[PDB]
Amino acid sequence: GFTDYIVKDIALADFGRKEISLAETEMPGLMATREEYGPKQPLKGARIAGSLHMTIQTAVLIETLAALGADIRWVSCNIYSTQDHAAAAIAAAGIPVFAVKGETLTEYWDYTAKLFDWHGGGTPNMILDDGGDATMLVHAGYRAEQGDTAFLDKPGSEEEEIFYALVKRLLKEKPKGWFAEIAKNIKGVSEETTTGVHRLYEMANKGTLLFPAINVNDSVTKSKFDNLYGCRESLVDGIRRGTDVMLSGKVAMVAGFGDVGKGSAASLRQAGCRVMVSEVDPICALQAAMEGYEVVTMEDAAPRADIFVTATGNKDIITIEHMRAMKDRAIVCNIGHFDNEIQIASLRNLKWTNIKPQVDEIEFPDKHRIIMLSEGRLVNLGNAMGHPSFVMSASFTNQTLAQIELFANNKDSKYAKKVYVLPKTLDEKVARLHLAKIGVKLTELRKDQADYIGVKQEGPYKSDHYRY
Amino acid sequence: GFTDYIVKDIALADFGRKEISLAETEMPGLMATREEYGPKQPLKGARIAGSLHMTIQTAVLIETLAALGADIRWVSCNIYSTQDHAAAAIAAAGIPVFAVKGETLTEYWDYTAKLFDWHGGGTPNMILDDGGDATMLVHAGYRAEQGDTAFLDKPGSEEEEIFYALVKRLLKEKPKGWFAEIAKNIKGVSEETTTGVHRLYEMANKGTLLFPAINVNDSVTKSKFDNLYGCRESLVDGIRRGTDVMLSGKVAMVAGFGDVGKGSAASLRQAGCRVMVSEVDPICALQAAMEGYEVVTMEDAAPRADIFVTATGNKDIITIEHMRAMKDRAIVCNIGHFDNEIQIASLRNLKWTNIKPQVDEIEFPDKHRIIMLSEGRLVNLGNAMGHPSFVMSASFTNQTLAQIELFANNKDSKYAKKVYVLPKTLDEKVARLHLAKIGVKLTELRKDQADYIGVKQEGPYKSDHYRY
Amino acid sequence: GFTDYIVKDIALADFGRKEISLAETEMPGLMATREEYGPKQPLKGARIAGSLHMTIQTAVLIETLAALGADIRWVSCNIYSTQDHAAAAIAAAGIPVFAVKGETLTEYWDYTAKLFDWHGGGTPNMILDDGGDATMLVHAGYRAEQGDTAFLDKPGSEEEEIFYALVKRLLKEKPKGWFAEIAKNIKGVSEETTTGVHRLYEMANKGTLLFPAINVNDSVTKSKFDNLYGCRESLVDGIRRGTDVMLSGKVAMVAGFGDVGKGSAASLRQAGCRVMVSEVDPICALQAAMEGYEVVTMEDAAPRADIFVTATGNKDIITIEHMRAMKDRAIVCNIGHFDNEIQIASLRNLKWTNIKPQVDEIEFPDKHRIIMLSEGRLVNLGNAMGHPSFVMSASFTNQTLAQIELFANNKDSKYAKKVYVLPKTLDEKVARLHLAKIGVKLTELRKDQADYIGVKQEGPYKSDHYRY
Amino acid sequence: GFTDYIVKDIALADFGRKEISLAETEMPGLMATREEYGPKQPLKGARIAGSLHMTIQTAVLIETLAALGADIRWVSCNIYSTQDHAAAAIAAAGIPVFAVKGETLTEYWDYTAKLFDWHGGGTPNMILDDGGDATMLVHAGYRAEQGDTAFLDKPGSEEEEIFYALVKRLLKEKPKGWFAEIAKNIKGVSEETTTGVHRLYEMANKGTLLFPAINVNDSVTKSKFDNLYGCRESLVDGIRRGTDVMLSGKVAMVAGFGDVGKGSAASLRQAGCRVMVSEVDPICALQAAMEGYEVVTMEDAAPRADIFVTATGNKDIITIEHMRAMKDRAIVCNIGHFDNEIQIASLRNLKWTNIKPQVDEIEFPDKHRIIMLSEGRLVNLGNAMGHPSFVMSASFTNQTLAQIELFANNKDSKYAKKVYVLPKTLDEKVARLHLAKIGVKLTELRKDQADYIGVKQEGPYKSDHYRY
Ligand SMILES: NC(=O)c1ccc[n+]([C@@H]2O[C@H](COP(=O)([O-])OP(=O)(O)OC[C@H]3O[C@@H](n4cnc5c(N)ncnc54)[C@H](O)[C@@H]3O)[C@@H](O)[C@H]2O)c1
Ligand SMILES: NC(=O)c1ccc[n+]([C@@H]2O[C@H](COP(=O)([O-])OP(=O)(O)OC[C@H]3O[C@@H](n4cnc5c(N)ncnc54)[C@H](O)[C@@H]3O)[C@@H](O)[C@H]2O)c1
Ligand SMILES: NC(=O)c1ccc[n+]([C@@H]2O[C@H](COP(=O)([O-])OP(=O)(O)OC[C@H]3O[C@@H](n4cnc5c(N)ncnc54)[C@H](O)[C@@H]3O)[C@@H](O)[C@H]2O)c1
Ligand SMILES: NC(=O)c1ccc[n+]([C@@H]2O[C@H](COP(=O)([O-])OP(=O)(O)OC[C@H]3O[C@@H](n4cnc5c(N)ncnc54)[C@H](O)[C@@H]3O)[C@@H](O)[C@H]2O)c1
Repeated sequence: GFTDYIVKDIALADFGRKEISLAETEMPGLMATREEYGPKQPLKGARIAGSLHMTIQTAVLIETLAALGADIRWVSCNIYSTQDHAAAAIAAAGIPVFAVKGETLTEYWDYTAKLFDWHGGGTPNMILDDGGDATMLVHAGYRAEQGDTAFLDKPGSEEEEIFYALVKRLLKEKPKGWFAEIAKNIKGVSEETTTGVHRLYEMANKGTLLFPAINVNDSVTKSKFDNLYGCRESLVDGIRRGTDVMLSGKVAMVAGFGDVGKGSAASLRQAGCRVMVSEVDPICALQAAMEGYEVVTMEDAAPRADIFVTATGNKDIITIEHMRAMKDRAIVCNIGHFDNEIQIASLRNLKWTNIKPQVDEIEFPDKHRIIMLSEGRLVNLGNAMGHPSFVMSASFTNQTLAQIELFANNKDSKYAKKVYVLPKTLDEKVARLHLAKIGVKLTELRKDQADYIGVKQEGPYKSDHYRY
Repeated sequence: GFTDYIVKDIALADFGRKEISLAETEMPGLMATREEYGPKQPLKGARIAGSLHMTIQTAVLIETLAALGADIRWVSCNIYSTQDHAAAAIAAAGIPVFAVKGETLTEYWDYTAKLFDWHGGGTPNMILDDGGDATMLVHAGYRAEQGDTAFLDKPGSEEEEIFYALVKRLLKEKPKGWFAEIAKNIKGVSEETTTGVHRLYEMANKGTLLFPAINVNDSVTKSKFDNLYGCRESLVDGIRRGTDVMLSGKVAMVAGFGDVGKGSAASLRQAGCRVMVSEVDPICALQAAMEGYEVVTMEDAAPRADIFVTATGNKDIITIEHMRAMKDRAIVCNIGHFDNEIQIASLRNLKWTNIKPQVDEIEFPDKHRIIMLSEGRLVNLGNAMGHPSFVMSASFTNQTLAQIELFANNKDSKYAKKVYVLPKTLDEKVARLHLAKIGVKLTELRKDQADYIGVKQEGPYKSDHYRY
Repeated sequence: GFTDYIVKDIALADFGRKEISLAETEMPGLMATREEYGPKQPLKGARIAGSLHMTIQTAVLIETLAALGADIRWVSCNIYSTQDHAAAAIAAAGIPVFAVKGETLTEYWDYTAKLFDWHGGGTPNMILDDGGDATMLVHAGYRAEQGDTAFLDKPGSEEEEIFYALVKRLLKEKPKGWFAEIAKNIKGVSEETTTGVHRLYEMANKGTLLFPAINVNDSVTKSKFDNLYGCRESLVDGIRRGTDVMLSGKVAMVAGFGDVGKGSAASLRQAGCRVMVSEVDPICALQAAMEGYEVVTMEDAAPRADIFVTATGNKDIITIEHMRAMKDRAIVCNIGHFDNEIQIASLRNLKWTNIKPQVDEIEFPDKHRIIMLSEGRLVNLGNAMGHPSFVMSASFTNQTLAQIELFANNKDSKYAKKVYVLPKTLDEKVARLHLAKIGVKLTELRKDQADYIGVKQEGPYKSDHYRY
Repeated sequence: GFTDYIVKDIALADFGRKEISLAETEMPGLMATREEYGPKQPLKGARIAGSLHMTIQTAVLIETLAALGADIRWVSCNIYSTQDHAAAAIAAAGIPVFAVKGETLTEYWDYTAKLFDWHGGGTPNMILDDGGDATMLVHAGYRAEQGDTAFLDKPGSEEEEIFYALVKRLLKEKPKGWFAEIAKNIKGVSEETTTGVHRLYEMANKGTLLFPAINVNDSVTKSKFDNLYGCRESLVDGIRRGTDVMLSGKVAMVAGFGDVGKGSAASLRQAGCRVMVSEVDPICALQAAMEGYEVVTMEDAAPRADIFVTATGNKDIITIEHMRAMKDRAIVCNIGHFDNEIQIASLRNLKWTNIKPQVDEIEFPDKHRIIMLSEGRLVNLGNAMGHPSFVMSASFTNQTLAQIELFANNKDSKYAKKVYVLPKTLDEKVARLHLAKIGVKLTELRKDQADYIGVKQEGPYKSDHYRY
């Protein structure tokens, strides 16, 4: 009967379910959230369109939202990040999901569009986003629909051209006013990642943001955990699964020393690499120098590093000029959200030899080769399994609490068409939910100790400005 | 010739000059400040009263201020922290300084008052403060001079009696209106410490703050170096100098995991200890757990750890009950708040045996002993040498740019009678000034890249909410 | 065409060749050995029977032996360690290989026996062994063939029942005297691993060793590189691929702190675990303690560790009683050569649920579960890809040099029926061949300095009993 | 004795005693040895001449030897290594000691000679040596006494000149045959350090060794603990006390990656330095590269490192050409046994400015300076306190046992005029004595497990060639 999904192979559902069961044990924050909020059904009547890597971890999130009352449609936010067994389990549970590892860019955007065609008619009333692509579709569509169609005839990348072609097709095919109808019905968006959050604040600042938004990335229990420790665990996992290279004895270069760069550099250092870093920000650079990382330019690194990782959220970090200078069989990859950190398109006239899924060897006219991972897309999710469940539990608890805020706790319009963050009390609660599983025994302040440092015994323990 | 100083012994000057020269090499931020800002002489006409630990590192700051054009008078902000050779080199350079290691509290206050007797007869026009004592003298005198004198007759302590007696003395020995003359001439204060900033925010809230203030404590470069990196460099140094214990093998317990506890745990783990941590903040606790530290209560640690370090800023962290349970010759020290993390008064009826300065052995009735460092005062200052010069360069370069901001960049009254923090471009500038010496090569954004991430090429590169 | 092989799927050959090409770049020792010895063909006339994990790295070894003139037959030395694409590449090159990932124990032993059926008739004249199974088949058959057959009726396990049945089958199906013919024709064996080497010294001390043997494990460039750094890279790789667990925050227990145990503890510690160790040797225990590992018994660790790894080469390290006490979903695995470190057979009456290949969940009557990796067989090879190519280049250059010594350099009978180690000049040469690839710049002793410390400028640099 | 000693200040005895008491708790090996052998008095009749750094740790060894029945005379084996409180405590206990921190080379050698003038007449009958100076005095005097005197007129250093003048003075002043009488009466020497042991094997090879010798350095519980973990603790201790520089981010260069260099590199990396190494031995170089150190020549390092440490046992490692190329205020030191690793003599025509004890600034004609620690003598002992007590307990338990072997257990002449090492049974015993203090619980093999791996349940657990 149920056919409203696109997955690689529904027979993977049982395997998916086994690994989802294992992840539940490792995701105490999600599981406690189900227990606390299940009886309250705060998401009853929510119609959540999610665009977030369709992994086993995400499957636990999906089922949490469903356990709280939500009706759901889902897609991945990257073409290579889906775990097909996870997608199959979600589909077998009767939830619409459109996600295949190795789907094309065309497919990616057609699937994103399928979020907004709700079963039984109508549209979503919430978005849960990672990177802002779903949110961008609604806003670009609404822009074009109100008459400003000129940006669509003017593409400047392959993905961008596919995107514009999609918006034109929806405008042609859907009823008139369809983007405005969606816009009107979306009660809020919660956004997972640094790149997506930037896109939000750009819209808020231009006055074009169409609905309230919560920035989940800037919870301390997301940015200082997921971005940092998740990358610490999953960067080298992606490199090893892709290449099986010996990391001890190698020189690695990491571009960027923000939250993800700090994690990435650590990942490699802990695996035995001698790590160099680039930075444009002098504070971040000084932080890298204080951890004993050599801070150099990509020009200085290009001829000598064995492994290159972009972690900036910026564009044109590793250029064709750098790659021409690289040693034979240098490994290149990207852990930032989008592939344009590396000039992949500049390599497309060269000879590519596919080694295996998400691993390609690219040969230059002088016969030197480079090893490219996931065609420059997120290496941790492309070549491995992304961040482990325990850390994603912290991120996804924050997401769930964000969806509850926007969907259930905005009766008094406390959330306007602006970008908000979760309050410290909720940030601390998320951490508190993860302590027992890892055997942490938290100290309780006596009343006089609490008074002495100016806090309540139950928190919050730190000012909103505190950097951790 | 020059006689406007009070020091232990002016014959120490040559020795002081030799140590200052060595420090300069390790204070590149200050020395670069002299090079870059010297040509414009932005502190020409500044009359700076400084109250800050009269050490060799502070002398390099003093001479940097003078190299930028400033006329200066100086005192220590603490009776014990003066290095007499540093004071003597400053006096021998023709700069009024009133600082002697081990001066009385009465002398401490009379010397503070001498800041305000400018050569030629005026007052200072800038204050550079650590702890707020100089700023408090001005505010207390002003309050009294304006007719509200009752508070001067109600001292809470011996120290307070001495301060109040000083205020009374200045009201009789200086002209009517002297405190109002000082307040009208002070263009700003820059304050380095939490106790001093707390005092500023209390006055600003009560509408009693007499001039603009910059909170230097809050900058990323100041807080990280003073709290994190300085303790990371100096905690184990103090333990070794005091005890010469082998740290490999040993179990250490660190109470608190904010910036000082982070640095302290790291210092100990680096040195080979198996480190446990206590925390009351679930976020900090989760950070400690994710770094591989066992998070336990002090009751669980007490019978177990070989070394204890308090780093909380709170009181009654290590109690008599804990110390009764400790193993024989456990080492106990404090790196946090100046006093009363450890219940030192509770040990007052036990047998104390002095080993050497700042190291005592305490015997209990059951005959187990503990080794106490610095009588439970700060171990990095009592048993070692405090923060290394490079670390102090970060803080003092912040101070220098704050003095420039208030003295030279307030023509348009951007700084009113309120408490401000240094804007991010100056926090970034502090980092920039240290990069050449530590061997960092920074990357410059191209125009399209700066556009892409929504920053100017020259910074600032992060929002004011970014946590690093 | 050529059909003398058993592999999973010959169509994997192209994939295998691509990864073999990638491995060659990472294996400068083997590639330099080909260049040096290829013209002299020192293995022309060798008939090498290899029993060693049929991985991509081993494929480069096989092709090195062939380049030096050897005729070869190959099998894996573990039922789960074959890399099917490697096996397929070797079969497609026309080399007999009998190796499938996930072969049964019966297949395993029948394949081992196929080594000795040389193409055209007759036997091998060299053995290259890892763990001593091939060598044991020859000695056991010889023992039984000479009249001593009682041992064959007393199996101590399923594997032993199968092995004895094989020897019985061979004594019936092969000509009378076949084992003695094999024994007479084997010029030597080189042995890779600690366990196989122990088996060789057992036979040598008993006077039963039938041919000369080189102990390759005790080259410094093997034991202090491949056992140590190889496990440091590959243990956590196995655990991540099998479980995708978050290691930061977890407690792990490693049984053993010899070379493999040292590497294994480091693997886990570098990945973020709090690591405990067991040991029987007080020197190795004290080393673990000085490196900051908690040293405890398995009974102490059993209820509390999240991950258990056996690294001893001994038996009955993790017993049914331990496993009954483990926390729900503890992970258990083995990186020692044989599976009897864990009592897997004691688990066979419990409920086993397969998760995916080499990952099983086992449920006890009280409903707690454990996650078992590779059914207790080598986790690094079973759940991941074994040690990376670079470190295996050192081990396999030693192997190649040992095969040359026994096959080509024994005309004067310098190698009798005893166990030998390669000399320090060859061990230093193996290290030298790897320096350029990793960017090491070696210092040359001035003649006066060489004289001063009593070495030649070209080495050797250390005494034969130097421990590195 | 009452009179028979030279120390800096006998009034320091009480302080010395307090630190000795504290060290005893940290030295379970020595205290266990006193407890076992004190009642057996195995050293009764021994007259031990000890030449070993007169530190607090040595004071515990001396008092152990005395508790075992020994009569003792002692000197330091380095001019800057004495801890004057330690020396004073020994003098106050009535033991002849001639040791002052900062004694001259003339005094050093005169004090060594005093060893041999036994109180009450006669000579020692045992030597305990660290570096071989006491042993060299006997052998050089013997050589000259037997008629071969020409060498005494051909010194190659100032220290040799002093040494040869001493040998001449003794031949002139002592009775005819004095060196032959000493040589006859010495029953053995135990030697602590790698350089001293090299001196012994050289005498043994040329047949000039006059008495049996035990190489203590090559006990596993010495070489793999003291040389390695001791330096890991004490190298950075010396650099910090000497200089107080911030170590995070500094680049350091370590010459040598043997036991001491491995420890030294670890010391600096653990303190936050980015560490480079040099080596001549390709195996040791490959070890350094695999641990992530950049392996470079001193020529490459000279212009760029901030800190240089020589750890080779060789000479002319840091030449005047290297030092001319160093950056201003680079720090230079030596942790090898003698002051010729650095070309200190070539610096003597330059301007030296003393900073504090064991710290000097040397200015070159182009005005760049370097910071020299301890005039190029052992930095850990000269600028700090040497290795901490607990690891010295391991070395000094080996020494005590070696003294017992040579003095009490040579009735059957199992020890000839050659160099021996202690058996593994004793090496293991030393490790066992330290386990309880550090909290190790050792696992006990069942009989079947001991048989399975070919060891006795009580050990030894490893073959004599095992490298740990
Ligand atoms: N699992 C993942 O792969 C994962 C997880 C979290 C976030 N992300 C993505 O990673 C990217 C980075 O996120 P973040 O949270 O670390 O951002 P961040 O702002 O904390 O850090 C980025 C850093 O890049 C630096 N930078 C910018 N341009 C540079 C250049 N040309 N050269 C060198 N450095 C440069 C910045 O100064 C900044 O410090 C984003 O795209 C984010 O969405 C990925
Ligand atoms: N020794 C020095 O040289 C030096 C330098 C800088 C700061 N400090 C001082 O160190 C102290 C801490 O500074 P900080 O910057 O780390 O502050 P912080 O606020 O960043 O961190 C303190 C931590 O202690 C924790 N805490 C509070 N009470 C606790 C309790 N009963 N048990 C366990 N944990 C508890 C808090 O949750 C907090 O995370 C302050 O007093 C500060 O002034 C000392
Ligand atoms: N997985 C791989 O890739 C790989 C690589 C190399 C070696 N190995 C194998 O690993 C095993 C160990 O090799 P190794 O070279 O480290 O041996 P080793 O002899 O150096 O170390 C083994 C240690 O186990 C300890 N031990 C013995 N019984 C014990 C017990 N009951 N409890 C705790 N500790 C105990 C010993 O004291 C010893 O220190 C062998 O089977 C070897 O063949 C596997
Ligand atoms: N300061 C201390 O407390 C302490 C403690 C133990 C030993 N020592 C002394 O330290 C020295 C070294 O001892 P060890 O046990 O490490 O010896 P080792 O033989 O284990 O190591 C010395 C290393 O120096 C290397 N080497 C030699 N010449 C070199 C050169 N020109 N450049 C670079 N590397 C070179 C060798 O290859 C060797 O690996 C000896 O003098 C020893 O007595 C000092």
